[PDB]
Amino acid sequence: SHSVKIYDTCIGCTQCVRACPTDVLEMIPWDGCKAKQIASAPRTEDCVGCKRCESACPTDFLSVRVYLWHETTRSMGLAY
Amino acid sequence: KPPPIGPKRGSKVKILRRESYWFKNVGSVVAVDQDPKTRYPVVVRFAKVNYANISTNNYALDEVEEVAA
Amino acid sequence: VAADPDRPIWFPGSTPPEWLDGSLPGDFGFDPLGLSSDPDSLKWNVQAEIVHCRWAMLGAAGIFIPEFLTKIGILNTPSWYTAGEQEYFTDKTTLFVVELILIGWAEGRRWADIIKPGSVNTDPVFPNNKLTGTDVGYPGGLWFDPLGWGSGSPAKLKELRTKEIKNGRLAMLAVMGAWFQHIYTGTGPIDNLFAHLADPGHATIFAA
Amino acid sequence: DISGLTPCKDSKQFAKREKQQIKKLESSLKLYAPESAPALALNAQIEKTKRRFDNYGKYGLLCGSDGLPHLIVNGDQRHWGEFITPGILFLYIAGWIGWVGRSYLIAISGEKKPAMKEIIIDVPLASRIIFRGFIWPVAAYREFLNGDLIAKDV
Amino acid sequence: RATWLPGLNPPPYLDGNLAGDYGFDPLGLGEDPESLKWYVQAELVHSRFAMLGVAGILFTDLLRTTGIRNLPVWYEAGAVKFDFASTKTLIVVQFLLMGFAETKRYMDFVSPGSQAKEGSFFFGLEAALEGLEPGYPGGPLLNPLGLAKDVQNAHDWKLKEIKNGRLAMMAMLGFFVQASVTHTGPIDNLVEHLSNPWHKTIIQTL
Amino acid sequence: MRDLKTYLSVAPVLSTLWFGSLAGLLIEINRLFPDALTFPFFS
Ligand code: CLA
Ligand code: CLA
Ligand SMILES: CC(/C=C/C=C(C)/C=C/[C@@]12O[C@]1(C)C[C@@H](O)CC2(C)C)=C\C=C\C=C(C)\C=C\C=C(C)\C=C\[C@@]12O[C@]1(C)C[C@@H](O)CC2(C)C
Ligand SMILES: CC1=C(/C=C/C(C)=C/C=C/C(C)=C\C=C\C=C(C)\C=C\C=C(C)\C=C\C2=C(C)CCCC2(C)C)C(C)(C)CCC1
Ligand code: SF4
Ligand code: SF4
Repeated sequence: SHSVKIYDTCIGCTQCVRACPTDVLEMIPWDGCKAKQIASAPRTEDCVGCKRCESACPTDFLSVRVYLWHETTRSMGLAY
Repeated sequence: KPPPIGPKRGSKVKILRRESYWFKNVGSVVAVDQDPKTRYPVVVRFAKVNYANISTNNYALDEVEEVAA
Repeated sequence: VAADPDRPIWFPGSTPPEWLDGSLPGDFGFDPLGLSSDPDSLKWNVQAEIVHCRWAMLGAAGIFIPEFLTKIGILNTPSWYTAGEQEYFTDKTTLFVVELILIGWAEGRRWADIIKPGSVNTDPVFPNNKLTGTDVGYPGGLWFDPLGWGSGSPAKLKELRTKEIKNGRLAMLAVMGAWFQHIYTGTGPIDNLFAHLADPGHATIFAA
Repeated sequence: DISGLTPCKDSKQFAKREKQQIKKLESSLKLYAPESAPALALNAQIEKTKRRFDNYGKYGLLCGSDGLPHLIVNGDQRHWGEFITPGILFLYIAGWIGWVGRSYLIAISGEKKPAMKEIIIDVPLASRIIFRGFIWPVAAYREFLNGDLIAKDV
Repeated sequence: RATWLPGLNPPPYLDGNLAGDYGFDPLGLGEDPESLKWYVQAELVHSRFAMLGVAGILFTDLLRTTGIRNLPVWYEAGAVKFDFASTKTLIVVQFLLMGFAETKRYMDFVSPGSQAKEGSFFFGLEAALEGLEPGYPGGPLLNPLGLAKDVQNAHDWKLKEIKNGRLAMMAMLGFFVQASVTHTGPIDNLVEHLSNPWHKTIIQTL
Repeated sequence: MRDLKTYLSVAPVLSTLWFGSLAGLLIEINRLFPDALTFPFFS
């Protein structure tokens, strides 16, 4: 559904996923920062698009980035 | 090199990054990650915050340029 | 400017404020609102009190002495309230401008003396002249202090300066009393005094 | 007499506006005694109206067919009191406002937290600057020549 | 020194070595140094023109009021139709000549060596325009007497100049306003003040 | 007090002081000089 992307300007603060209410994100090891971790987005099918991840990305503009795309029943957040 | 690679701690620096909030704005280098594998070591501290209420950001060496002052 | 921690205060039993150490000439600790909590605000309000006191003393004299030596020590003075309506050898707006130009000179020298403590002591025309005043608000010069009484021990000077502002405070009160009297009452101040001394009961502010 | 407009000192409908407003204020004047506060205030407003109309007559205002003063902005020397002299009077004050504000923001720019000086206005600083905009048409011109008016990008 | 009001330090961007300083710049106009230089030359020229103005008004009105010559009032003096020449010609001639004067002064201010070096022909006089100083040109054309040959060590002369000129400028503003609300000459207003000073001032104009 | 003057210098208190003074100025001008459409001095 939605296309979440994490760019290399990350600082590995783990606020994107700790804010993400649908388990879309997960921190993985990395070698590009002092924290040695970066966020990944495997479960984009569960992505609703609420952008709580990028409302908590403390960078110049953003590192995590949500692109609104094909909306399915779970990206639209429907219990019916 | 083990000696510093980037600007000095406190050197007021300009941002050449086009996507940053402080583009063509001065800054204040507070640290430079001397590890020769990180991509954006230059930790800058600006005076005015961005839209996310943040005054600091990491920048590269080529995405930065010190002023004549 | 020596402190007196156990001086008599305006309101005995009260604790006077910290910014009134007793140093000033006549500080009985009366500052409830805190209008002199700051040091510079206190230094300004001191000179404000001093000059309001001195102007009010000259005012009280020029009101009551022309009103005392008119009702009994017979002379001819129009009034103190309606003296601004009377006419003289100059237009009313003209001599106002003249006394403004002449008083603003001295008041600008005072402004300089307050901002810079010693700046205006040399006579700009005759620099050999001088005012030997170290204390702000008390210029020890010939034109102000020719008789040499504004010098000496700081304790005698302090008791003399509190004598000054003590006379001046009730001079202020007396002048605004004459104001409110000539407004509420029709006649002049000394006539009000005689009407009070005739019948202290049925002569007061109350008329109903 | 330009733009087909007759002057107000020799206009008929302007005097008619005068007479109509005066009769309107007099109709509201025959309901009180001629010495009380309402009648005195109405007579004062009447004299205000009459002097207003006569002043608009004597200044050479141009009153159209509707009988109201039509201001000329083109730049006619007779009608610089309409726009150009008060326009300069405006721009002098407006640039005063802008220049004292700009010099204030530049004054606090070298502060640790300048924004608190925009909330808590440093009245001594501004008051020392508040008269510095009296000379704005020359100080700003020099700041433009010296290069201090417009900032540089870096 | 004595800087124009005691109790205030002079601004640090002007002090001492300048023609009659006294430290009066409360509105920060001489804060920038080149601005101060331009304003110094402006002041000198303004004060000299104003001094010539006060002389040409006071002298003419001494001749007029006393009755030595039937010269016109300073207020109504521009519309005198001269027989040999017209004002329409005089404005153009003034434009030409004072342009050759003031543009030369300017090009010296921006480049002091100019007007004397090369191809600066003024009837072969390319030496009297040496300048020697900003605001104080010198030379046989401009100071024939040469009271102040030196100009840096002539602080007394330049101080006298600038003080008399500040006072002449203030007197010219006096002539401007005093004779726009009273519509007489300065000498008339003076003898009106020297008859009854306490009854003829600015504020005695109702 | 220093803090009372710090509060009096705050933007709304100083704004209402400034605009009350200004409004009194313009008000008294439009009472002393009412009904004004043209600047007649040197007109
Ligand atoms: C002209 C007014 C004036 C001013 C500026 C001062 C200033 C000062 N006095 Mg003085 N004083 C005055 C009049 C004044 N006094 C009078 C008239 C009295 C007798 C009633 C006193 C009695 C007095 C005592 C006993 C003491 C002082 C002290 C002081 C100092 C500290 C208090 C302060 O910050 O005052 C600042 C005062 C003002 C800014 C004036 C207040 C203005 C508000 C608007 C007043 C409004 C209410 C008022 C009651 C209405 C007046 C009506 C009137 C007709 C009765 C300061 C130097 C103390 C000190 O250190 O002594 C040296 C001290 O111990 N004063
Ligand atoms: C932007 C559009 C606009 C415009 C252009 C106007 C224009 C005007 N209105 Mg209207 N008005 C408007 C919007 C507008 N109004 C709105 C929105 C309302 C509803 C709130 C009103 C309600 C209204 C009423 C109810 C009245 C007006 C009036 C006026 C007149 C005011 C003249 C006056 O008293 O100024 C005189 C000048 C001043 C008050 C400014 C003085 C500035 C000080 C003195 C500083 C300047 C001196 C300084 C020291 C510099 C000098 C030079 C030197 C020292 C350098 C003028 C024609 C009045 C009028 O007479 O109508 C014709 C009137 O009765 N208006
Ligand atoms: C009353 C007065 C001041 C009163 C102040 C008080 C009570 C202050 C109280 C407080 O601040 C303190 C102390 C401490 C704070 O913590 C608390 C409060 C409570 C806030 C001043 C009068 C001040 C009065 C003055 C300065 C009077 C001057 C008079 C003159 C010059 C008269 C001249 C003439 O009378 C002649 C000579 C002849 C006539 O014909 C013409 C004229 C012109 C009328
Ligand atoms: C005459 C007239 C007219 C017209 C006019 C015109 C057309 C004009 C134009 C003009 C123009 C075309 C202009 C332009 C400009 C530009 C620019 C570019 C500018 C800039 C400026 C600046 C920058 C400034 C600033 C400042 C100041 C000085 C003030 C305050 C402060 C500040 C800082 C803001 C008419 C007829 C209608 C009417 C009458 C009048
Ligand atoms: S991209 Fe943002 S949320 Fe994700 S690890 Fe980096 S700083 Fe944390
Ligand atoms: S948009 Fe919402 S659901 Fe999608 S990754 Fe961001 S926080 Fe998670």
